[PDB]
Amino acid sequence: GSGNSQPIWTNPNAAMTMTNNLVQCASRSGVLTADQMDDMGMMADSVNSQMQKMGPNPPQHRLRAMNTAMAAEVAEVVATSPPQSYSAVLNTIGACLRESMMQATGSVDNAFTNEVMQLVKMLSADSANEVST
Repeated sequence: GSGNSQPIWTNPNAAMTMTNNLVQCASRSGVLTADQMDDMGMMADSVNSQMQKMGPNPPQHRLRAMNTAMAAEVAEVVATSPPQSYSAVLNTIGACLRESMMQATGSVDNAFTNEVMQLVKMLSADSANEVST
């Protein structure tokens, strides 16, 4: 019996690993602000809270929502960026997220990093085009 969509959300310790690695990576980027690096902290806090609400043996119907949940909360950090710094901030997220994925246990699959990246950008790019900064 095989055929279950188990990417990386298959172990609390594992999933929380990549989440922390993301924060630690971006905190040492030199790109983010003092606010943004702390904003990611409360973001990660939110992740492990809802990750425990995922359930034993994470069902894929939760996983298909969780990637969007993360993305939406990561988008907050990026939405705090001006158009000048946006690209550098996004670059950090897009890179560290991939790194953190494999540094957890489940390697870095393109699909998950794709969903996250796509959604983060889409949920972050709102009217950040014309501005005094």
